[PDB]
Amino acid sequence: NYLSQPRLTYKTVSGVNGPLVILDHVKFPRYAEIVHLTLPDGTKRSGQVLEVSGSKAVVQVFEGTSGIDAKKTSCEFTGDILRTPVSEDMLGRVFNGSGKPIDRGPVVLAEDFLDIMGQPINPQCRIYPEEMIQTGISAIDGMNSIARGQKIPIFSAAGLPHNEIAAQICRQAGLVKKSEENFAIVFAAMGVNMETARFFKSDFEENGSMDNVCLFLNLANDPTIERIITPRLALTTAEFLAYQCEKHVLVILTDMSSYAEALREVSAAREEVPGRRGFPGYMYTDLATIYERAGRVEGRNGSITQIPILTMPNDDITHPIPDLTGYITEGQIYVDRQLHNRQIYPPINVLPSLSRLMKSAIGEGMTRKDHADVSNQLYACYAIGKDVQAMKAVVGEEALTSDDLLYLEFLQKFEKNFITQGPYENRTVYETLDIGWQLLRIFPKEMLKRIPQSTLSEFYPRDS
Amino acid sequence: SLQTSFVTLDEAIKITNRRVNAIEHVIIPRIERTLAYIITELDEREREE
Amino acid sequence: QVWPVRQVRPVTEKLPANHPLLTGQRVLDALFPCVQGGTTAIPGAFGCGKTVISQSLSKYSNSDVIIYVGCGERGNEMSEVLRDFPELTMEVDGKVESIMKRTALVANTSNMPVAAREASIYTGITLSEYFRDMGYHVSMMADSTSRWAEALREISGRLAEMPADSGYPAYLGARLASFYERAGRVKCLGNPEREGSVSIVGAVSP
Repeated sequence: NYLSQPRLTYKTVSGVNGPLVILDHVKFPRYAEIVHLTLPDGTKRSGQVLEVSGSKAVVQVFEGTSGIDAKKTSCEFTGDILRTPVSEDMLGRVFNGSGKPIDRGPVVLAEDFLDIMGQPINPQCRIYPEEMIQTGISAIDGMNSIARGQKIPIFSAAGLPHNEIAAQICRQAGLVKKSEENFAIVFAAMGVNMETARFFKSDFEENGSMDNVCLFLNLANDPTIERIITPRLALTTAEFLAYQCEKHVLVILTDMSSYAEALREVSAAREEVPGRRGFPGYMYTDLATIYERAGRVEGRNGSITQIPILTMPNDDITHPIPDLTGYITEGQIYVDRQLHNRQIYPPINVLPSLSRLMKSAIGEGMTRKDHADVSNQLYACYAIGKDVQAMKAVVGEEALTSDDLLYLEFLQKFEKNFITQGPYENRTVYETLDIGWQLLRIFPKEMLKRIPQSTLSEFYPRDS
Repeated sequence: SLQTSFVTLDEAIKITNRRVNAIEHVIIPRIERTLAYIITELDEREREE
Repeated sequence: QVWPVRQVRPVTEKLPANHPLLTGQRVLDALFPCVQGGTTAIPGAFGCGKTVISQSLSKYSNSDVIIYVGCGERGNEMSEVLRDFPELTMEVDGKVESIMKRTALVANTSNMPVAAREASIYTGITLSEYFRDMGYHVSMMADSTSRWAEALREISGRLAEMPADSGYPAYLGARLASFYERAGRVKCLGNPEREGSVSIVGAVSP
């Protein structure tokens, strides 16, 4: 069972170069092994074996290589790869991007130790997604609805409120409460500035939701290997909570754009040639190894649902990071600069947004029977309303028909009441659908062509 | 009043339909050819590098 | 027996394709027919409704055997195929039978090894050529050849090869040509005189 053998400590440093220390005379070197370095002044650092060849090992040090020398620095080889302790005691805790506690609680007692690389889920064992995850935000739950076992990115840009949206989803998310303690969140944040990291930690304590949440913070000036490890600690925790403790886990991964910046740096440290657009050629297989740690599985009552969050340069959707993410994930939620400039929050644009699994999450016994019809009709009215608003500047408001003036009234009240929501306002799917009907009632019921007569008969009229 | 309107309105339709055609047949294709050249030359710089 | 996936299985003769691959659809079968031994492409995209091709081939074609390849598909899409196919049935001699009595699936999600995602169509065509050689008519479907080409690109990137057209390796068009050249009607090797065919449908995602 146990590893049992005593550790070897070497003073055989051959060279130091960039983030890398090279050692010789190492006994049967193991690839990806964790090692501990002690510096000439007694300072301690750690690193991982990046390559092996004969008696030589090269170690990438997580902290700097400064103050290291060939004579006095010692390196202790631990005999094993990186494994994380894991338990249900991790809900209510804050960790850094190496899994160390930063909440003044004690260190984790393991229920198990797991290899952070994981293993791929067998395609035979993955069952299709089903019921809703309720985020509490009407532009998502009402029109871009999220299924248990889905993976769906938020696409954003620098200076837009995507961290305020992520924090609101984390505070508000759950199951629909139709007619649970089996819901949990793993929140992971990569390359976070200290202002943003203090906001996440403060907002979840202040608004009292930590008992559902495991939080991993990696800051903008933490080691870039801890950024590579951070999604893997988060997903190794979500896999224990979902597929051994039977929870529904929501995973929020924050700036996969920051993750790719570290991946490009570790690739450069291996002396690989830069790939297409400057990212590693293997970046699809790498991102797919994160995003496919998701789903429902046969014979176990838990699931993992992922919401990756990304920042795009130039607001350009065709860059490798959002483009490769689109080939792996199943939808997008789009955060818009124009709604943000118009002082609307959350500035989610429903016309380019899509959830590809929405039909599997919504309807009788999962939300409400009218949800699909209301979602289809609200999209159809908004797409016409934006087209009437454009022609109003060409033809003038006196050339508009009475029906154009109804779409022009709906457009204003949709954005002020459905899309606009407070950062601490939580709407169930039922409240979202009722706000949806208040807007549809602006029209004569003959206009509502996407809604069948049975749904119009049950829901168009007000009642005491 | 109807004939001074009609003869003035016929002129403005022709000028407008000519702009809709020029944007569709002349202006948009020149932009698309430019944009296709840029992508082709950026692939060359990447292969040289 | 054991056979290399990258070697074409030999035949007595390769023959022109003469007989329709009927689907039971009025469009397709009348306006845009395919032959047994033919090659077809379809657009692989979300809203278009691909499943009518896959299910008409599986339930209603004059194929004797069906090979389906997923070649780097999304985990929830691959799960939908593997759920749905066992539930499909057909009527044979006045009795209802499972599609899985005449079907084999190759399945790969986007986090399988890149070597598997690229090998997938060579595994699926080698299985198809084995049943052709028994004198069966086979239809092979590839769920997206674009996901296969991206795996081929990643492998050339690991090998640090010259990036040619849009970053794809120099051999891409030759690999596609040599793959689709395995489709056809044949006179089989060996003594009991027989004919077989393999027909390829490859989805592609522009």
